[PDB]
Amino acid sequence: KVVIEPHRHAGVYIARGKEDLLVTKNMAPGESVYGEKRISVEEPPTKVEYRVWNPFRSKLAAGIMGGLDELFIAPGKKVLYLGAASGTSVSHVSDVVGPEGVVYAVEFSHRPGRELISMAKKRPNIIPIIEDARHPQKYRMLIGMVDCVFADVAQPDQARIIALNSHMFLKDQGGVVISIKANCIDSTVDAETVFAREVQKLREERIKPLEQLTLEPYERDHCIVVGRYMRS
Amino acid sequence: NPKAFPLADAALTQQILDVVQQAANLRQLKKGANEATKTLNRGISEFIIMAADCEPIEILLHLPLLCEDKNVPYVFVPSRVALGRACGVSRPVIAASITTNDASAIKTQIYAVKDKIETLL
Amino acid sequence: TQDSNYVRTLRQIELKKLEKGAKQLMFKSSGNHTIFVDSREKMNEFTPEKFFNTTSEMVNRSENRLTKDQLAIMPKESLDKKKLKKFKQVKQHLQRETQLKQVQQRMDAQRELLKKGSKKKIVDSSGKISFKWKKQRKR
Amino acid sequence: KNDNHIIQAIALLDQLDKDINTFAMRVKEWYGWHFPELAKLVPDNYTFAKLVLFIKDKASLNDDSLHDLAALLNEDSGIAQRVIDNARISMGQDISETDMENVCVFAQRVASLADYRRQLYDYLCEKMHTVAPNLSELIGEVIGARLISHAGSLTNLSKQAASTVQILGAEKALFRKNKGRISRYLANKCSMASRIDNY
Amino acid sequence: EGTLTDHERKYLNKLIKRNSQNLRSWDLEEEVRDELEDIQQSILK
Amino acid sequence: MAYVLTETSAGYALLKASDKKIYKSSSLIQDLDSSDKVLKEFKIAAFSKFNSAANALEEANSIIEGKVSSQLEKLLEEIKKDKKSTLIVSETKLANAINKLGLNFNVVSDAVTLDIYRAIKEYLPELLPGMSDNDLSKMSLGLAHSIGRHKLKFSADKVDVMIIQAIALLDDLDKELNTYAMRCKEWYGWHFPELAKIVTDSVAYARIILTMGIRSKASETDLSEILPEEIEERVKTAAEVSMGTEITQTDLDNINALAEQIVEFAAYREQLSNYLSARMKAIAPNLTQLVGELVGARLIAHSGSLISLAKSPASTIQILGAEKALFRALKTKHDTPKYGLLYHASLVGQATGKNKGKIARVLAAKAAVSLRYDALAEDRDDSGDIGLESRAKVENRLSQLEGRDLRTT
RNA sequence: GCGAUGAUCACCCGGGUGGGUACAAAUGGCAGUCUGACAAGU
RNA sequence: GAGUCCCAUAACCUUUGUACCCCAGAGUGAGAAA
Repeated sequence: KVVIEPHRHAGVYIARGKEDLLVTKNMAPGESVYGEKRISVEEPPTKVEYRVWNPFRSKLAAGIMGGLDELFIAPGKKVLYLGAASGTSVSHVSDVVGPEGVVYAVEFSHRPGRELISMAKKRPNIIPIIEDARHPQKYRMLIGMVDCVFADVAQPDQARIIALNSHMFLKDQGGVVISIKANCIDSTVDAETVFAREVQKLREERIKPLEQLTLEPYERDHCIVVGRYMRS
Repeated sequence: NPKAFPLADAALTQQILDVVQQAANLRQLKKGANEATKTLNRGISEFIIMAADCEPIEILLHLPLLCEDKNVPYVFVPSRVALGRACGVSRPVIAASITTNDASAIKTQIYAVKDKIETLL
Repeated sequence: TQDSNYVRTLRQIELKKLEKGAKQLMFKSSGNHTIFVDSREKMNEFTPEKFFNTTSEMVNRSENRLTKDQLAIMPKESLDKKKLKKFKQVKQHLQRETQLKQVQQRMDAQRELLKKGSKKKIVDSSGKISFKWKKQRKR
Repeated sequence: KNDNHIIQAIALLDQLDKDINTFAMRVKEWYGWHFPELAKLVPDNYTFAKLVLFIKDKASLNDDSLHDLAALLNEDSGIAQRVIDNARISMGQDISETDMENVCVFAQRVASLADYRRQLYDYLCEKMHTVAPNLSELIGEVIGARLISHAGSLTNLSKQAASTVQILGAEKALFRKNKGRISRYLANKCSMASRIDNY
Repeated sequence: EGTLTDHERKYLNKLIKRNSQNLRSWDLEEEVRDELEDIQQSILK
Repeated sequence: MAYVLTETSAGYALLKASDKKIYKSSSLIQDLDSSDKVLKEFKIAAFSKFNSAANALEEANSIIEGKVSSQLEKLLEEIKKDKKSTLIVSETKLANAINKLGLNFNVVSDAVTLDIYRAIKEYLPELLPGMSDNDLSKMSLGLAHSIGRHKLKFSADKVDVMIIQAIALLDDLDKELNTYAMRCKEWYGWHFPELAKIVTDSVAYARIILTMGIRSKASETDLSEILPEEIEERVKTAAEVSMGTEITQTDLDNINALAEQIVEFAAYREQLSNYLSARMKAIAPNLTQLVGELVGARLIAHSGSLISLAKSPASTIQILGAEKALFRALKTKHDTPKYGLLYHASLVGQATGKNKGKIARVLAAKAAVSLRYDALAEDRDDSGDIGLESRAKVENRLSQLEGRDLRTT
């Protein structure tokens, strides 16, 4: 049998064995959101179904294998997820937070949005918000406080989006996880120098960075910046 | 034609239609929406060119979705009749795809336009 | 034409096998991991074990770096050669897919000759043989 | 004397149960889209068909309606209060009046098959007593009816030896180491009853 | 409360050793990594 | 007096702030760190709860647009008694709208206030009594779907999953209605075995049992509505010379129930057929005009979604339903099929000889065009105009293709 | 206080593994959705 | 140009769940208990 083991971050597991993969417990057993493999293992014994997490599809997953020291996503926390193209990555985040936590999924495009709504019924803890993240005042009613703000929006003005939402919705000392694509911002200069600018931009916005991770080999010219929100 | 997006300017459209004509002569061009849709599935398309003037424009609106999934650049040119003459056929062609061939004699020109199309997107 | 159909079908089968096979594996990350520290003295005294609160060998394990708190029947050499085989199998999937692509291209190049048109054989110094069609619109 | 009625009613009793299950499963899905939770609330498929027949559109929620649906089955399970609360709040997307029309009409169809199946099950039991009272009394009306079907006719069953009759029902365990002995002992006594019935 | 005795500091440290050598077996050797890493890059490229 | 306008999925909460210029103090973060301090500084003025989801969606959309809802008006109407009071409103747009109402309120929206909404909404569940965190989190989930459906313009008349279930269900009805008919031949056949050889239609067979229960009744029973003249006399003659034995009323009553069950199964199968047509006429009508509802529905089901079929090239739509012969042929280097599932389209049937192969190619290509307009059109009209024009081109192509004669004249 | 109205006839540590028959499910596998510019008339 | 017509509306294999089995079959044919 595959030996599921705990991992440094709560809510994350590795089905270690002959074939070893990152894995999360399924919130809605008996179905896969996007065709990933599913593994169930008996624990005293009761079988608990799990879902495989593919790094190449989710950048949050690509962060884990890099060995991110601190992720503010953990069981029983409210999380704000920006740029919810579909449930490829949101479902896994919903798994980590668990029933006590909630996930506020924000998306703009209509066509992916209907896919996102199709999943949110299966996951009660996910609150889908189809709206543009550049005007957070629109969906202020539907969102509580959130311990973490994780953003995958690939926009040249993403830094503004984080600041606006974080000012409104992020708790003090909360989490901020940002996915940066160097090509979208400035393709002329090397991927490193683009990231240094984005770090500096966050600091002006009262966000203290903690650590930086490049996501090779999973994708090229991408990096995740993890910071904490110092309002004081 | 607001749905057609991105839409190449006058300067770019010339460069695209120059690559299309060179592609057709070397038999490195697939013509029509239904051929292009296949090469995405087989993953041999360098990039896809499209005719904004098509009515009803939706008949080529499936390809942009495939392109985003497969990460293939695409671009819209303002007139379908021009594209047909660019390809080297008698009829209106609403979409075209340049096949991948790293040994081709016009590889450098294909990449140059592909780089510009990516920027536009 | 039927040969092109047969060869393309085999190529498509292997792309799906390669896609499924790649998903099963996990690939160790290879990326820089910068840490930000406010005070220059904190920078000079920085030690990975202290920051991560792990034994030194656990620091170098990127996927599952466990803080010292968490730390508190198959022969492995056999489990290894099997894991290496599983990786060895996916590359053979990539190779058979690539070979079927080259065969499918050369066969396509021939079928273009069979079709109607005016063409000239151009030979490079390296000896590569290519055909350039004349600029004649198709009726 | 005719026993072909027994062979044929049994062939209906199983087929109805297969269909009543299958169609009821489709009532579950169709009404599941409009409101998935109730499928979890009332696992009993027959009750779900009846309950769906009453709560067509979940927006219709009245204390009087709560009493009505409370009358359906019992409030001991608490489903009556649960349904109103989940009815007020759910992710079920509302479906058209035409789509609602088929679910109830299709649900009405499943009701008829169950009601007819119950009516038939009485008919078989009545006929088994009148045809093979000895065999029916020994093992049962339904099981004895099945055994008559395996042998092909009450006459064929009686004509068979005791050892053959044991294996006639050995694929469905009709008659069923100490356990084995009672089966074979019971197997003979079935042949004894069959002969009395047939001649 | 940071009230470890020296003996307390010794028993815990053995666990750190104990579980580590256990995960070392699942964490696996270095040599096979040498061939495994070479196969890995081939797939990714 | 100082007032704070707060919007919640439960509804609208108004909060009287003790200090008139709380928005002008620079230590708000410290002042409001704890629930007690927020409770002490802010007291509920009037809370009008949201009665139903339909009201909730209407009220929410007003906030998104920044309009003052009547609910907001009425709750604001109550507090007018305070002359010269200050209202603190989260967004400028809503503040301007309230400022246009002419109330006796000094409406304030400033960056300083963001601290206050931050603190209040952090401790909202404690601030609001009777509502638990789970209830608030749940009702937001329902409201988020309700607003999500509106923004996406989800319409109950445009869900393809009803097609997929309907067509799968329709096939099952045919088999189950078939088997019950085979037996109702057998079971009533024991009484009267000659019927089936005369009458083959199942519904016709069942309706006979209802009108006459017994061969005796065959003499006076009239079967004109069920059977023509020459057939009905046949069963009358066969009734008297029948080989089968008499049955009890107990058997007859139960066989009637089966017979009554056949006709009901026939009627509903028609009802589902019309319903499927109505669904296909609203979800992809341009396809329906061209290929037809029955062939149209099967095409959607086979791919699994209307969108998935849209992404398919025209060729695959030609040979959709014959993968087995296709992929067998491709691997064995033999010629591939032509028709797939489209063979049952009406236009292909009208064609003859090799024209069927060409029409399948023409109809499939035009099938994709009509389909991609159904699936991916934002403001599609429920008219089917594009298909009808496509239907003309196929009909013209069929005429000239068929008009040709291979034989020399 | 019997019987011809029918006697007789795999593994491992109270527990776990192996095998066998029937039914249901799987967004599990086999498994990869044909070609692509001429054709018809005088 | 080109096999709908060997049910991709399907067959077979794997996994899970449910209900059972670990005897012989044209089964043997006078013992069993003491």
